[PDB]
Amino acid sequence: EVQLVESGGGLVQPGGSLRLSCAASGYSFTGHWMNWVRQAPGKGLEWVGMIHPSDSETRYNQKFKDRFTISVDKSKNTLYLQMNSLRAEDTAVYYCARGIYFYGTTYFDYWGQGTLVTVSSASTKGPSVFPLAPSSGTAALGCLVKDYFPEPVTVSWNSGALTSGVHTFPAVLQSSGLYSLSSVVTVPSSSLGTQTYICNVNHKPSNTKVDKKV
Amino acid sequence: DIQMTQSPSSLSASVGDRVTITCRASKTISKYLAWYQQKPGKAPKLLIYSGSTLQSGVPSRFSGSGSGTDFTLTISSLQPEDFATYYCQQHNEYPLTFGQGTKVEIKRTVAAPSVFIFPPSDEQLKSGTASVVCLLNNFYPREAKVQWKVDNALQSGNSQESVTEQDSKDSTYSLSSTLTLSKADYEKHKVYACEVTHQGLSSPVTKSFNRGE
Repeated sequence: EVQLVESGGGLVQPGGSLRLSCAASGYSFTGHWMNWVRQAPGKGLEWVGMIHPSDSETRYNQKFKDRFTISVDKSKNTLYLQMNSLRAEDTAVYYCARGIYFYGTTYFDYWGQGTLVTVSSASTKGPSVFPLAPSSGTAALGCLVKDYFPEPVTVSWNSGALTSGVHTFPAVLQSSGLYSLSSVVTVPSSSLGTQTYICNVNHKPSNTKVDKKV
Repeated sequence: DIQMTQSPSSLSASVGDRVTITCRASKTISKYLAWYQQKPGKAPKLLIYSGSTLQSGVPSRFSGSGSGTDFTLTISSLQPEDFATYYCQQHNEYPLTFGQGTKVEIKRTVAAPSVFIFPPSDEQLKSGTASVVCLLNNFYPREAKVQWKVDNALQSGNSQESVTEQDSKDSTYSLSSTLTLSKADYEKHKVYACEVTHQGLSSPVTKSFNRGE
């Protein structure tokens, strides 16, 4: 059965380059056109281009012709995307997808899981964690997980003892190129005298772990 | 190139509803339009191609119609597994081009946010930056307006927001807004206020603190 698996994604600096791979198994590789399709975070889909594994015939979306090269090694059942001179707008999940090119032009019947490419000039850095203190019958507290790179961080409360009413927000990319996120929880006002609240923050890319009492 | 215009951008519906999603092409694409369903963190799945042909395995509640420039995806009766993002894609010419998507979420009753404001910590102030946070908790619909005020001066350009996806238990959203000031600017002012506008509120709610209180 058709199986598509992308690899090669990750962090890259502006002006950098990357080669993505797509291993296509479980069917006759030389029988169908293969495609790259990219989707920026929050956004919809952009078709990069296509290649026929039999003879490496290509067709590109004009917008990608200068900087993107599609190739294939039919002996390895593998498709490639070489992406050059990268820029912030190239940040996206990149999918390989099998084309049906038969009714008119092409639609996509099988897709890979996608590989994320993130273009950034920031430097690896673990977060600083600051309390969001409950104000002097429901109260809110939280932690501010500020100035880290790359994503992700994880946040738990009271080592997982506290889960109800927790909201951990999507990270925001700041103008510095570092991320920030907040995690909050609503609790009984009565509890603030008696119950301890600690956020447990992990940032694996920097091997940073922080517990903050609120 | 063909530009695909998809509407609505967002729709809140209930299980059992008939859902109608439209795609308009900038010029004719004959009968060749495909539809995909996408769930968060997953790849798109093909539902329909050539306007109306279901991919084998796609449930019969999904249907497609249209030709030329005007097309529709219909879900005859919405099921729980159907809440998701849908995209159209023309396949009449190259380059291949997509609509910008329709996000289908769960309808519930209007709920006003509970609003909370948090001052910067003393520890952060030592770094030379002040972050002021405003929380809008468990509200519906998603649309809401946060205005920061510093000593009653309306702030612009120095805040960022993010929003959770619909809560799995109560179908509400939460939102945090963060106002970022230098320590010097922070210490030049007394009253910090977060003013919230929302459908559930008959007039804007303001939460405030005084620096040092």
